[PDB]
Amino acid sequence: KVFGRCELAAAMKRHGLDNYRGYSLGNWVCAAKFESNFNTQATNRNTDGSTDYGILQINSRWWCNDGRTPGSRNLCNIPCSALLSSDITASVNCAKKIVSDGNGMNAWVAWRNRCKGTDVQAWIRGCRL
Amino acid sequence: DIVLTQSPASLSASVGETVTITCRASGNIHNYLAWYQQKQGKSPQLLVYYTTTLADGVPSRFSGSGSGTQYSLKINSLQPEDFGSYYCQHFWSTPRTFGGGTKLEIK
Amino acid sequence: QVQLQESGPGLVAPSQSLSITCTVSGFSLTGYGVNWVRQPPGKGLEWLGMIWGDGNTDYNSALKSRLSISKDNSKSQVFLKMNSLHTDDTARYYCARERDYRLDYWGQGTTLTVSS
Repeated sequence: KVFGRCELAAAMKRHGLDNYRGYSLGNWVCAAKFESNFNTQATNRNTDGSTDYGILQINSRWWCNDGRTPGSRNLCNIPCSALLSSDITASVNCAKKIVSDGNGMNAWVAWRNRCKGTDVQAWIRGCRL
Repeated sequence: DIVLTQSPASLSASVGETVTITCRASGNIHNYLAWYQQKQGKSPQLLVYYTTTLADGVPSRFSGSGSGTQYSLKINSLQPEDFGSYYCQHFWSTPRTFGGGTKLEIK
Repeated sequence: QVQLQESGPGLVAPSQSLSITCTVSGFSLTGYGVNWVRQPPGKGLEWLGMIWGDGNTDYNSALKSRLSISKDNSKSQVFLKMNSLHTDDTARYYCARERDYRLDYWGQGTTLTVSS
């Protein structure tokens, strides 16, 4: 599934991401745009046996287990293919584990380099919510 | 431009009273509203952002509420250091604007 | 330790353009916006404008034609330039850091008086 920005925003707000640890909703939609380009089936192989999965590109060495990455910690305690769903619940619940405090969105390199410091609210203005 | 109407202009209160300050927006600001305290001769200091969230270090006797277009700051059992001016500010697109201010003074 | 400090001329005649500097420390200007706010003597706060981490600027509707904000990321400085000065521009001017739609750190302000 490739989401539209408003539809992803509404689904993210329903799963408790609006102002989660002080982060406004637009941050989360801007991160998904630059990480997966809003695709739930997005995958990225890295220069190490890790692969990043789904809408928020969650890493197979640390957060989900794919049974293929050397060293899997699996801290979200989830199989990586569960994150490739058109429903984003699993992906949001793991993201909430990753963001333990008000500086946790630095876990996504694209958010830090491309969203942080810009008008991320522009991604949700005019969406019904 | 969304304008904010803040009231009252002044409140006289004793220590230990609870008081409420309101800001009404001329258009929906979608919860992007913040409150600041300004002590005599000091910089404004952030108290509350996104309508309800206390800034780090603000005591829990401050609480914010509101939705759409009317918003409130309530101060329960106010203390000697709470006297000063209070301002609301919205952050829905640009330009941003401020409420006119409420002076909280000793009774 | 996040610090913002304003420096300005103090007194100006209408024939000058105002330039005020905000020197920051403890954070990068690429990751945060800086807003400029003023407060006339015994009056409330007035928003003037901002510059985002990415360099885009947005201004107060009424004052946009007289204002210009820019920054030098390596010097860690933000500049407010104002021209066509009027005596109602007499105020304390403040820069404040914006972090995700709240102004969490404020400078002390600089006082400016506009003369004849």
